[PDB]
Amino acid sequence: SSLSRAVLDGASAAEIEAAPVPDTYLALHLRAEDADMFKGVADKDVRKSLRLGEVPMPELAPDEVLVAVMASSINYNTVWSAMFEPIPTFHFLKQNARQGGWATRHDQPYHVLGSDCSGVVVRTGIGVRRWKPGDHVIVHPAHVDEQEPATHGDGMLGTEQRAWGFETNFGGLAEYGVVRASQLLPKPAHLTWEEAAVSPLCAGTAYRMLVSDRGAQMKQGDIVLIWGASGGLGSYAIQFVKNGGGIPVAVVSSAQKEAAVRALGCDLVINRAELGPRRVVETGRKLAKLVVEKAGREPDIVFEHTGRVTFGLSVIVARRGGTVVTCGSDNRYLWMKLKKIVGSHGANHEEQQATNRLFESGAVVPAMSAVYPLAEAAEACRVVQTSRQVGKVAVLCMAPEQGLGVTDPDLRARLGEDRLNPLRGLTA
Amino acid sequence: SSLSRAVLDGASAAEIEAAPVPDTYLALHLRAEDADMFKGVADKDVRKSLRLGEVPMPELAPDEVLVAVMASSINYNTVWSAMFEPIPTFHFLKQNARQGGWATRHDQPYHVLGSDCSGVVVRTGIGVRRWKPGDHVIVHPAHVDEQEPATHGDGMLGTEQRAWGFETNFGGLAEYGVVRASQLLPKPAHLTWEEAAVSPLCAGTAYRMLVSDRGAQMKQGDIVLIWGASGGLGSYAIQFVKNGGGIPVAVVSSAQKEAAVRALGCDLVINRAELRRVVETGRKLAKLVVEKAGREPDIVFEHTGRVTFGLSVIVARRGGTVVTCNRYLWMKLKKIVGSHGANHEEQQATNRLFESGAVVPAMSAVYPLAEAAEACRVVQTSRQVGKVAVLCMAPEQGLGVTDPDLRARLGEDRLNPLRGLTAT
Amino acid sequence: SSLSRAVLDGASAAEIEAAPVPDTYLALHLRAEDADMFKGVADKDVRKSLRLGEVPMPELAPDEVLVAVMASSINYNTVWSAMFEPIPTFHFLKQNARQGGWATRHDQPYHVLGSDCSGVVVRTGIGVRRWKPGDHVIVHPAHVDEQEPATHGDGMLGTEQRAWGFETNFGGLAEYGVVRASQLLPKPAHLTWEEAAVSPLCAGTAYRMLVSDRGAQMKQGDIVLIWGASGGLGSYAIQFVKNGGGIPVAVVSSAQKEAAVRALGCDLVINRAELPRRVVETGRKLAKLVVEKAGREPDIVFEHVTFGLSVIVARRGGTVVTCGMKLKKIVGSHGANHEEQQATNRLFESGAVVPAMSAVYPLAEAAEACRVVQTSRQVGKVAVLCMAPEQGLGVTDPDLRARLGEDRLNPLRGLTA
Amino acid sequence: SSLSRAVLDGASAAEIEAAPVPDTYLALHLRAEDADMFKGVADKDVRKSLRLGEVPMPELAPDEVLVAVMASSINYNTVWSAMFEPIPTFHFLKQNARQGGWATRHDQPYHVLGSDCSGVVVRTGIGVRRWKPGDHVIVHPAHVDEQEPATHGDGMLGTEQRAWGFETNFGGLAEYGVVRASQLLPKPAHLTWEEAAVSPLCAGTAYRMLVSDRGAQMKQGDIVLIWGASGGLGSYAIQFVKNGGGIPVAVVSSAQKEAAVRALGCDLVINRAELDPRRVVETGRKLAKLVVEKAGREPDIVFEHVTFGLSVIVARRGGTVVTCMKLKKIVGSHGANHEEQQATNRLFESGAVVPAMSAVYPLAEAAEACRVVQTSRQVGKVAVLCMAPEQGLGVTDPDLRARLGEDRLNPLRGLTA
Repeated sequence: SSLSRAVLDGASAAEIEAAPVPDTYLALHLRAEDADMFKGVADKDVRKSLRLGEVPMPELAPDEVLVAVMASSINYNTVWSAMFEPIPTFHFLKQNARQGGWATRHDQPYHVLGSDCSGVVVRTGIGVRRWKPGDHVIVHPAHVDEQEPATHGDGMLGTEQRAWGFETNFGGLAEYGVVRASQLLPKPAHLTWEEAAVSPLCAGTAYRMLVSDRGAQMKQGDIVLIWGASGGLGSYAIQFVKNGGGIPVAVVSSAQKEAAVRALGCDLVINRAELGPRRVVETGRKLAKLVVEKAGREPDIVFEHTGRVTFGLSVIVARRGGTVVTCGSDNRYLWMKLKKIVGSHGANHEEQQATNRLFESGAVVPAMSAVYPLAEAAEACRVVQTSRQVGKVAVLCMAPEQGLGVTDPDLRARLGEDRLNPLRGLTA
Repeated sequence: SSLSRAVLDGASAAEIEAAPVPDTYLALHLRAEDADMFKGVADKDVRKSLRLGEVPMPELAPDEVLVAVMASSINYNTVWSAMFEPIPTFHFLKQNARQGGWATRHDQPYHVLGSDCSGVVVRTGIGVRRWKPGDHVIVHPAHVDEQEPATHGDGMLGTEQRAWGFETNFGGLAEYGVVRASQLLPKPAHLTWEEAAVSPLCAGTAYRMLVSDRGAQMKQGDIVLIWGASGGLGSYAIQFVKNGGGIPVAVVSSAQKEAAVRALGCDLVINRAELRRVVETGRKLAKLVVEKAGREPDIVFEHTGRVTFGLSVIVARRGGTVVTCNRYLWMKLKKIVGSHGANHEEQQATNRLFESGAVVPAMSAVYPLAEAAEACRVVQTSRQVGKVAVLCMAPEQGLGVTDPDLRARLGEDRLNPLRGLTAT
Repeated sequence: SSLSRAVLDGASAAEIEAAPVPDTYLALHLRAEDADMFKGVADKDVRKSLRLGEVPMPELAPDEVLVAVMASSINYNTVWSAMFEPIPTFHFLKQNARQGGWATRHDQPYHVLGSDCSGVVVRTGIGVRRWKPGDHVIVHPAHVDEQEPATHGDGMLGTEQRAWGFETNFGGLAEYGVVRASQLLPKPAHLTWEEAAVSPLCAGTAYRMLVSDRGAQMKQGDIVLIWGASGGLGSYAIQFVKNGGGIPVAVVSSAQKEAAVRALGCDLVINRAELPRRVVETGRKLAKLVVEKAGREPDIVFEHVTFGLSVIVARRGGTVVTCGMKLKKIVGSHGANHEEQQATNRLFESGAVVPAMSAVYPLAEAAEACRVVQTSRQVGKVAVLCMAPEQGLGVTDPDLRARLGEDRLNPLRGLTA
Repeated sequence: SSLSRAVLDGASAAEIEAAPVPDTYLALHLRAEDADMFKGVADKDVRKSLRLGEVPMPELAPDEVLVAVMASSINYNTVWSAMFEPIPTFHFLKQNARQGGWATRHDQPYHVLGSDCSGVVVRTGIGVRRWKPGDHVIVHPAHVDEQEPATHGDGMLGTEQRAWGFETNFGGLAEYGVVRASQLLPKPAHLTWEEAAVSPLCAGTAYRMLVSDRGAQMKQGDIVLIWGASGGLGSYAIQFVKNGGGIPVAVVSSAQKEAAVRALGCDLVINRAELDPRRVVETGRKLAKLVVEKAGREPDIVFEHVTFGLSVIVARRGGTVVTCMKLKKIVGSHGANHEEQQATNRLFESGAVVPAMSAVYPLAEAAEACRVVQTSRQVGKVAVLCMAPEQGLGVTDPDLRARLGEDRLNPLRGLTA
């Protein structure tokens, strides 16, 4: 449209405001009618359920912003949606909508996915403060109710707290996204669109788990065991740990995954191939011995995110008074050794600003390893579904090519293209 | 008006949104042209500056609520405003307005005062969730920007956090108030308008200071020394300390103030009349706390900012906390927490304690809006105990009880321990 | 001994100091050679393994205190010890002794049990400050190494932290106990010997779990779900929740257990009988009932089989404290450090909290006391008389006791499960 | 003596144990008779009060350790003591002794000073665990009562907590020191005696104030304003801030002091020089503007040790002032507990933080070193050799020392103010 052409030309705010908002737009989405299609199936191929096509543009609520999405990224919640697992997302959309008012727009026969993105503001509701058409933004997933009392103690704790594009519609894997003003932050000027896009969900989550006072809250000198360290979450967890003056010990399962974590500066590396009932107890003793060997003590904090076997082990190997922080699901390993387990996901608007400030300074860098065009977004989802990636897989949306969107080139030069892209061209 | 009549009659939501909003309303307020009137004056008599008259009704922003105010209260920020101290509130209003957009409405030649209240919702902006016309509400004063990151970590810490009716316009000492929806909580059903109205600010403030994890965070068994315990803050502080299993020790400056403090179940009472001089007075105070309570205080609760603040620092136990709004600091490893107000989360927690009757209102007097200036003066001259309420649109006392069975179970006497009490 | 008589007649400091220390003392104990006696045995009857007899008086270490034990209590760890489950305690004693030095003494062919007690100091080591013979004390179980850096941030967190009479020898189910000076607090004067001895382990455990900043850290207004509320841990938990202005909700499995919990001031009560993939559904019905009774989902779930249920029912951002896409916390805890035990002791001293004592046996009958706990026939706490010849002794503040009331102090007298 | 000869030549544990303890030792000390000597004197030259001479060797308490001191350092409390200001330390030594028992030894007509040190264990009390003659230690100043409940929640918070060599006798500025075993940590092997000795007091202090959960507790990204950045505290403050991913902003008052701070990796620097309580508000205004220009926002933590009022003003809403308007926290702190000291020691052991040593004096010239600190001529820390006859000794892991490099470990060598 004239609007996308104006955004891509980087036109003035008055030009953007003058260009008309189109009636529909191109979006990676699911269809309600397909919710049951994988009923019998062992391998729920994500490419079978995913559609790319025109969906209707919704009316903007007063506290919402319409964002022309330049790039987005694949997340695991995207893979789960497309699998319809473990409950199809249309159930979440109906729940959302039972609130009434503006929330009823979320209940549609279609669901636009995508929980991250970078882009350009094109419209704001009349209750939106500061943001204007033309502004470069990042969007993080915490879609919350600022009227709820719990939100004012912790953005993540509200009963209405939702993940954008997973439990809400109008997500990022599209030409346009609809978001609350409290999901928006200024784009780090020195990054490309795709670079900026891959961070908010994964880096924010890791930040909450590790740095923030609402998580493990590490300190310099802590030893941190990081499971699945070469993936999206582990890639930022390694970086926050080094930056904080901690000592990361990564667990990987392959030569290539080992190479990825070394690229992020994790030199203490354990290969899962030594080992991974009574065998869980034993394996834990093996693991604990290796951490002491490599780092000097048992870990102070264990970081885990599969929710599989690694969770039980985490509890075993954490030091007495240690903390396990987790995402995804012998009593004496808990109470006898006085340990703590912190269940965490996402991050509130304050934490995401803190995470952003760390990218704005270059203290932390994006974990982008691959870029797919929006026309190939289904295959990028499959690649994440089959664990063929290290770090993050970005998707160009409205951006017609890679390398666009840098508005502080001098800074980018100072920091270094390669420093900024440690995982470029790497896979699993 | 037909709107006020509809509200006062207990009409349906339909009836309320059918009744037109008036273009002016009656409000206790200050005039910009008067900000210099106490230049040179010793007694800055609030009755000289405070005006009661009609003021233009503003347009409602998307996230705002027009509240028909039933009852309000006098707070010390109200007194300070009327004194144009320490800076005229008009400087805060112009700073507010520099944000632009909807904030420009706050910069007027008039300032409608009032920082808490109870009332009935009459209009809501198109971005307001859940609230509807006819809903019984309380308003607390945390007027904050929900778009700011810091707000989602602690409502009080945003750059744009303001005290309603002090750093914003359209406060509660008026027939109507304009509030952000994140200032609203359901009214406790068993309370009258005036009872409900006296708490949010002072009780909220003490909650954050004493109970919340953002303040001193008392535990059962803590000894808490409470300066100026008979006033608005201390009345609620005594309640939170007892409710949580703590041991309150009150400081008062008269027999009638002692009576008020005893009325709230504080039985350990110290009179000021018992007293480099500061260092000596401090050791005297610490001796008395050990006599009465068994150890030095764990937390000291301070709020005049006068001599009590140096003393607090002295008498707090090693590793202790002074909450307020040289070797005694670092050698004894003490903590000072500066605080005021309360965020929307703390205010809800405070509301739930009033809702179950675990704590009760500290209302001691009630004035009609026609006499609100004299009520302000009573507070300025410290002739009150607890809280002074102001009836706004409520035409008499005792209205607004919508849970009479609960009220009767708690005891109307139990709900009003400070009834009829004064400081003189 | 002339020592036991002097203590009982309430003699002087000098008189206790003049009376010699016998070379053996009477003690409830296990034998290392018995460790295998229950092999292939389903009911591990503790009456079969518990011995009552003479054991020799060990040498006193510099930082230790010899306590003439007036009363003790039964705790879960005594039962487990007497079953030799899951590992015999003789393995623990041996691990202790490996330190060398003074720890060597713990490695014995016998094991004197007992983790709480009350009594009278009779000897102090040359490195012990303040305490002198004649002093009335309670003893709590935290036997810690004050040389470890960890101990100086949190007494429970040292690698050498051990439970007295479980992982150490010379426990409190005997006429005397040897403790480290940092296990000692003054006895609440208004209480009898048996009343004071029931609390330290269980009330300190609950204090850390609920009150302390090292646990879930309740505030007034919190809804706290308490599993197994009529037992020893649960009896103090209810009391701390109520005293801190919280709202307790108790789960019980019988009508007499509901009786014990209501005696302690818990008016919101849930029977375990009101009620794979069925864990989630059972979660939903438990959560519905808590909202029905208390008004909201619980802020804290106090757990000690039901761990997974506790995780389901806690609110978003809630806490599950346990002793054996959500935002929940789980805190594993046992014991209490010396600081938390002193804070606990002060709540008993003011009468804000009362002992959970329900029954009393002489030391002659402690194996039966141990069986009662083993078979879950108690509510609250079972006391054992050690050197005290009768109940009712050791009150040294009569006017406070009359004021608080013997009744109020004994809400669980004679009750059973 | 033959003991000191054995220590210096590297004799075995049993050889140390066998060489007798001398009756007197050489110590830097104050005399009680001199306590009025500066009446009406403005410049209380510490070189007039300080004596170096033989003093009697005390009896060793069961929980104590005798240390042959290889090196020590000057601290502000040493200066203050030698000035008898504001109160003669002899008044602390009497208050201490008032506890009785083993504390009586502290009340003497002399007072040996020195609050940190490194050296070699020579004797242990019968209650001391693990340590052996021959072991290389550092000593930190937290002299604490391990029996008091508070110690077990936080080592610094007990009523009996004292500064070694300042509120206790038998300090580090002598050939021997007497310490509690709870003051000892293993010596970082790659360091010299003198390098290891300068850190424990100041580095532990800054650790508590900034890294620990008992102080300001910085996170990566925090902007920290550091007043008087070039001194002993500020030198370690800068290091911890950088190592924790924080952004330090140093305030210095001369170009030489600016040189010291940049040698420690602080790139953001403000000169004091740049300019009623309305004047402190105005000075606050310009300060805050300078921090925003250099760092990007107002400071999250102000590290303060005249400037207190300014620190309160410049802190952000919700910010912290840590010290040794409407929503701010002020944390008073000094020292570090035994746990914080070990965490501090661990960052030295890895090379993450380096000693802040700027100069070395022999014990013979220690009064001169004290005058240097009294007159603020120093940057960082001044070390004193005690039993070590020369510099460069005491490294026992020279491979790590080579990896890290002598210059990296000594960024402030040869510098002054």
